[PDB]
Amino acid sequence: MKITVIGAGNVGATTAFRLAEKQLARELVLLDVVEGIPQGKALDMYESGPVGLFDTKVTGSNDYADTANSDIVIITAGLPRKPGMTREDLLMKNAGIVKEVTDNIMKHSKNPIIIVVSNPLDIMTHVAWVRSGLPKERVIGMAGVLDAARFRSFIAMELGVSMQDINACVLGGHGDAMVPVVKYTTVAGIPISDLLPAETIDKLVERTRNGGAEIVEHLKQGSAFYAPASSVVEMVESIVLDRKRVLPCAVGLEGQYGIDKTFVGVPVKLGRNGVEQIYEINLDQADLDLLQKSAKIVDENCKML
Amino acid sequence: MKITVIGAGNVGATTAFRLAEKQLARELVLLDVVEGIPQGKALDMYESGPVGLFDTKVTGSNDYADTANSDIVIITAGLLLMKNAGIVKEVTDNIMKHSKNPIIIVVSNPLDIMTHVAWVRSGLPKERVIGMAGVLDAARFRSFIAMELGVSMQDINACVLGGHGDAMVPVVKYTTVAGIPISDLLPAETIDKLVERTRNGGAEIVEHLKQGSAFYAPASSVVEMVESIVLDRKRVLPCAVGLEGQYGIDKTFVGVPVKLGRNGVEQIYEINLDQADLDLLQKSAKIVDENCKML
Amino acid sequence: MKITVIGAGNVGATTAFRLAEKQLARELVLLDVVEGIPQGKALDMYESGPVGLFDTKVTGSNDYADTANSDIVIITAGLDLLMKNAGIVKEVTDNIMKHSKNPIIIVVSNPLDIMTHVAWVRSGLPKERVIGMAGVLDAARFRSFIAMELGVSMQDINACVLGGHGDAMVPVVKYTTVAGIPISDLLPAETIDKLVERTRNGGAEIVEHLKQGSAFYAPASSVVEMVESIVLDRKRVLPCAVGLEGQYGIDKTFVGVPVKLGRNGVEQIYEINLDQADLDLLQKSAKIVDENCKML
Amino acid sequence: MKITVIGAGNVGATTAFRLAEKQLARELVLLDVVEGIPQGKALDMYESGPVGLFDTKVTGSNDYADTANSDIVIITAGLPRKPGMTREDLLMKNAGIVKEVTDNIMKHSKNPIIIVVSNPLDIMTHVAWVRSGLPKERVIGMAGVLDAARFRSFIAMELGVSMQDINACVLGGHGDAMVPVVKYTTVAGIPISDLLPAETIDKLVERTRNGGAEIVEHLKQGSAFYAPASSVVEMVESIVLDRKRVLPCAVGLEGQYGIDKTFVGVPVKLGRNGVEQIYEINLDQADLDLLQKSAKIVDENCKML
Ligand SMILES: NC(=O)c1ccc[n+]([C@@H]2O[C@H](COP(=O)([O-])OP(=O)(O)OC[C@H]3O[C@@H](n4cnc5c(N)ncnc54)[C@H](O)[C@@H]3O)[C@@H](O)[C@H]2O)c1
Ligand SMILES: NC(=O)c1ccc[n+]([C@@H]2O[C@H](COP(=O)([O-])OP(=O)(O)OC[C@H]3O[C@@H](n4cnc5c(N)ncnc54)[C@H](O)[C@@H]3O)[C@@H](O)[C@H]2O)c1
Ligand SMILES: NC(=O)c1ccc[n+]([C@@H]2O[C@H](COP(=O)([O-])OP(=O)(O)OC[C@H]3O[C@@H](n4cnc5c(N)ncnc54)[C@H](O)[C@@H]3O)[C@@H](O)[C@H]2O)c1
Ligand SMILES: NC(=O)c1ccc[n+]([C@@H]2O[C@H](COP(=O)([O-])OP(=O)(O)OC[C@H]3O[C@@H](n4cnc5c(N)ncnc54)[C@H](O)[C@@H]3O)[C@@H](O)[C@H]2O)c1
Repeated sequence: MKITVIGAGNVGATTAFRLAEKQLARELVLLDVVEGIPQGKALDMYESGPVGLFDTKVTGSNDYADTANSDIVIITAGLPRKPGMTREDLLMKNAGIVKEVTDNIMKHSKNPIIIVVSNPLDIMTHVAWVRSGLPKERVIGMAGVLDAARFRSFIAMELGVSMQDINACVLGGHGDAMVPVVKYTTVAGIPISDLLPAETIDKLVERTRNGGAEIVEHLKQGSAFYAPASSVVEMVESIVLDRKRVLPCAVGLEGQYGIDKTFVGVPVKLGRNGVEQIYEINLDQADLDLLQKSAKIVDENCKML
Repeated sequence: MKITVIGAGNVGATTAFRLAEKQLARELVLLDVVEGIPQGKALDMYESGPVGLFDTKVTGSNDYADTANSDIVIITAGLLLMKNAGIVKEVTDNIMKHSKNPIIIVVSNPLDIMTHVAWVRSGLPKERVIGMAGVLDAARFRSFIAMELGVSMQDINACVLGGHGDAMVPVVKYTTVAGIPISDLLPAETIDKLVERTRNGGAEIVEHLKQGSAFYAPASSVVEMVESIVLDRKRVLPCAVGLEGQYGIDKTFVGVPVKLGRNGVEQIYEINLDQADLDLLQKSAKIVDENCKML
Repeated sequence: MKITVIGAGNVGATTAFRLAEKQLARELVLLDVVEGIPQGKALDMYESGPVGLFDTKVTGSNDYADTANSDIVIITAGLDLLMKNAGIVKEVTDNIMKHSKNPIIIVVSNPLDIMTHVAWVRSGLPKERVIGMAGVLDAARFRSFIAMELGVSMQDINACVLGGHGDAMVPVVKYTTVAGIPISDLLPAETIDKLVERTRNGGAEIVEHLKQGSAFYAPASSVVEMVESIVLDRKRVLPCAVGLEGQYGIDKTFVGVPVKLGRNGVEQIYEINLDQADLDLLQKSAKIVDENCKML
Repeated sequence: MKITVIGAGNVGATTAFRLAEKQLARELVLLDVVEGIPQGKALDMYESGPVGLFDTKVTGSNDYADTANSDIVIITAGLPRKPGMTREDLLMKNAGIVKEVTDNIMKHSKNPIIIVVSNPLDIMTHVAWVRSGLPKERVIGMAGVLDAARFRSFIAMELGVSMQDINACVLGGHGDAMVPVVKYTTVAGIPISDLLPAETIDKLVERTRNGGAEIVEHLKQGSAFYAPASSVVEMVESIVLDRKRVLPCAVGLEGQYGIDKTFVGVPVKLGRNGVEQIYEINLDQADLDLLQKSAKIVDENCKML
């Protein structure tokens, strides 16, 4: 198992390190455009192996040749969104980044599984997909796991119960595009609406909606990376160990939810072959409406490309 | 078990995060002098819990009141001797105002010297104030040998005494692969380079990073020490501790093998060093000693 | 942290070994009434330490003095079945209390609900510190069968199971899900019924295969999950056997319900909204558990 | 990765369970001749996955068809030295068991790595090897790791130091055939001769020599299985994760230590290809003599087979 992580920033490096430690791959390549950084971090990670008890070969590079024949490729290239940036501005920029990166990895890696993390997630996962030339089942984006994670931690603070016993159902994208399904959000199998007032739930849902902005507001510069990295790894783990986890990821639909082709966040079974099954849950009218509406917006922006 | 990490920078946050998922403490508090950074990083970590499967209560803060009654305090605060000494001095006086008997692990460079500063400020028995350094050097020495011989790092033991760089004293006779001395597996010339690369290991990362320093190995090294103490494992690890004669060195803090348990330093090991290594070790001790004097 | 495991049999030893590796205690004492068995198994476990990378001090013994001041004590001692095991749990508990003043006691010995009650009254401890393992295991089985049916990770399946073992077991279907999705949404009524039934007879299914003895790997893992919540103060919400004081219309009786496990033991008892059939099933059982206890 | 464990007894089952939890294989098969036991134990293991957090498909069987195409096969079949068995008697019985099993697995698996645990180890590993018809590099036995593990635990009790910082060099076989190399037995790199008196060291070496008997002495019936299981898994892990661990194992030599084709316990580097390197350590005259001497014993026993 060989894994390549494109982008040696906060999210890419944190992800590479976690992957190295869990020994999910014998070879891990950390690539970036800037010379130095990937070489440095990768070496720093490897040098921790004596203590972490892992022999994962972690190397840094600036040459896509080193990524040759990767079984899985994680794209975290780009840059968050400096304060004051425009939606369309970031879209064009990152669309370029993701396209360049994707064309490059396909030049040295055929049939890999691509996991996209770059923002705007839904569109970028689409972009990566179209450039990859692979079946949609091999290109997936990380977003829902992270939103579900924040949602769960907030519910945990509210009730004082372990986060391991909380399920948060989150479909769609981020911000107004996020579609949290309170109906399938449980605590030990019990729906949260059975336990908490609608008013409290609304607050938890909104904090989840702007969860990233909350981190940003504290860090002053940059953005969240521990939860995002952990989330990326959970997906990578299901694929490497063929666990068949059911996680909300950005995948290309083909009819489900009255949506076609567009990349939308939905519960899917992840295995060694990528998206092995897409679940179409019984959303309420409003949620299903928001989901179709947001997917339509994505469809538009994808034409702008 | 309540652990407090001072300094929410690269090593401190990386450490707190590893600490959080290993569930070595029920309460973990990240403190920094800058507002927002610790609160933000701590939240990011906590939000990782649903996925990392841990419930550790990680909180960020700028108020030492939140560090009250800490069992272990890790000081990673710092930007050199003069500036970090003031920082370590300020941090130590603050933690002691809210924690009466913690075990303090210092990582702020210059290590041996800073460890000494924290020790004197804390007013604690030297068995409860140690510095991290040797574990990291040993880890680097180990990864290089692993690259050289193509074997698992888990089966390599690297003995490293002294401080960093020139003051570092790797003991070749006690450096092995599956119990076999390296001088039995490699040309004395290759052993010299591996040794030198270990001496300049920290600078090798810096050069690559261009900004800041290494933190993944340093963080992992710190946690191994924390774990031995928390789980009372009695690991034998080289750390910076106050000597009382061993190696012909007294008072000064120096990197030597020690048995780490729930009570901190429960034993200092004095290994038979040859003339060359003992000379170096002592030489460095006096250097560390002059600096502490001028402080 | 000092944990004592009573009964060095299949469940007790498997539990001790798991505990030793996870390093949830500095001291782990395996005690049995049979000479040599615990000493041997504990030594074998300790010798695994260089490989499992743990330094947990696991020791075997036939002397309760070695269990002194234990924070947590796990009772797996047991070989009519009601009377014999009741005698054993009685003897074990009284012995435990002569050397430990305030431990958290986790009972595993069958018949669970009842043995948990026995241990509780003999211990003289607050009921929040005496619990029995049962629901976690039934739920684990219920979850493993669903995974076989749907081909999904067991980590994303939540099975709600209240009550005791066998016909006393009350699996709540509406609170059993896959990624938050009710199984009734994913499986036919018939398939769900068979899975529920296989869960009811889960224990006998293993026994039938082993001829002698019963399951121990899932039972041990289940116990450890409970111990971990307490040791690490995780506040997990797990179905365990505990003494009720009105919840579900049941009083005094020990029965399996969801509880919040923390460093202080049972920190909260959850009373979920059961449908009429399940609520009556739960109450029926509890009354049976209550009769047996009265006769003891 | 598919792994088969022949024998559902204490060491076989304990090994299967550990393998399942570590997720070292997506498929684990437990086979035995007795109907029931393997099915029951295997089901019990799988039913713990919801709690152990693994999805390893663990199945029990009495049909070698199920072991089809196993990447690794672990032989733990047998039932050695009763309270008065003959070294000869045990040798013949287990020799037939190991061959019957090896022939069976080769009919359903063509290029699997075989790891033997059945006693007498060195001899049974030789048997399995000849039958398998595979290169000697893919047939190894477990013995040195266990003796080394015991040796370390004893040194730990003696000095009050973590077992993780103790290295124990043990070559050869068990009992009289065991060749502990005090010279390469360390604590944080320090030779134990630098730390303990020759008198204490000898006591430690002899306890290691009769370590299995000490367990038997307490259990009254059967024998050790936790340490043995853990040892087998450490080897399996190095192979699966291609860690390149250096562990004392029973492998077919080809010259080193002045020993030819016989299986002897020596430090070897284990990777995905099995025995990737045999280390010939600088033993002292006495130890070197014991090694060749015992090796001869083995040759004599294999001859009359
Ligand atoms: N999926 C989510 O919900 C989620 C969560 C967090 C962050 N993100 C997004 O992930 C990205 C990375 O976040 P970060 O915090 O790690 O950022 P960062 O700025 O720390 O790191 C990005 C890295 O990308 C590299 N890079 C830029 N252009 C490149 C190119 N053409 N090729 C190769 N490498 C290139 C940079 O040099 C940099 O090291 C951002 O776009 C951010 O908005 C998404
Ligand atoms: N012991 C070793 O072998 C070793 C290895 C690596 C780094 N280090 C040292 O550790 C320190 C931290 O390294 P880093 O990479 O994390 O640095 P960094 O620059 O990323 O972070 C340092 C953090 O300290 C904080 N800080 C400064 N003054 C403070 C004060 N008075 N109180 C509380 N917080 C304060 C900053 O605001 C910053 O967030 C440095 O001194 C470095 O040289 C030692
Ligand atoms: N709660 C559950 O869901 C669950 C699951 C599995 C097993 N169990 C029950 O747990 C018990 C143990 O199961 P097992 O498979 O380990 O059995 P086992 O027969 O393997 O072991 C029982 C051990 O108890 C010891 N013992 C007997 N009397 C004792 C006494 N007075 N004091 C101390 N030790 C004594 C024996 O000597 C023996 O080593 C049984 O009663 C069984 O039915 C309950
Ligand atoms: N390598 C070491 O240092 C070491 C350590 C411990 C045990 N061992 C050896 O490992 C073996 C197993 O130990 P155990 O404690 O698990 O014993 P055990 O008696 O509990 O189990 C042996 C299992 O082998 C099965 N079996 C017998 N003949 C078989 C055949 N032809 N095919 C398939 N299965 C068969 C039995 O039915 C039984 O379940 C013994 O030979 C023992 O001496 C070696």
